[PDB]
Amino acid sequence: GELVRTDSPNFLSSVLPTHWRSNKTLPIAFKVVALGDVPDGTLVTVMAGNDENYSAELRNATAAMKNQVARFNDLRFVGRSGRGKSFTLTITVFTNPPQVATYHRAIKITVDGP
Ligand SMILES: [Cl-]
Ligand SMILES: [Cl-]
Repeated sequence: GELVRTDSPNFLSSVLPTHWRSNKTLPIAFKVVALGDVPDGTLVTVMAGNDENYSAELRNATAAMKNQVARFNDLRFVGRSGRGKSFTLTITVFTNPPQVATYHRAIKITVDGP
């Protein structure tokens, strides 16, 4: 239930692993929390990428706000960052107009995981 800051003062998130196995269910369901006043049903997506891969494959990367929290049911990281690299996670909140926030830490995704 721990929340951390994103690089936007309007959004917090739950905590993800620093390194996880490709396609494996996460230990803690991902959440995005609005501090500002965001309407129920507001869509939220996550995208992962790096210099070698603009949008790595994910699963279940869309959620909807309910009472200022968007809970991703089973977000999974499919694409591998693999070799000496990691991914930056961008959160897009579909208010009008949309807002972006970056998850605070890079995430490494490998076939074996930690
Ligand atoms: Cl990919
Ligand atoms: Cl790998």
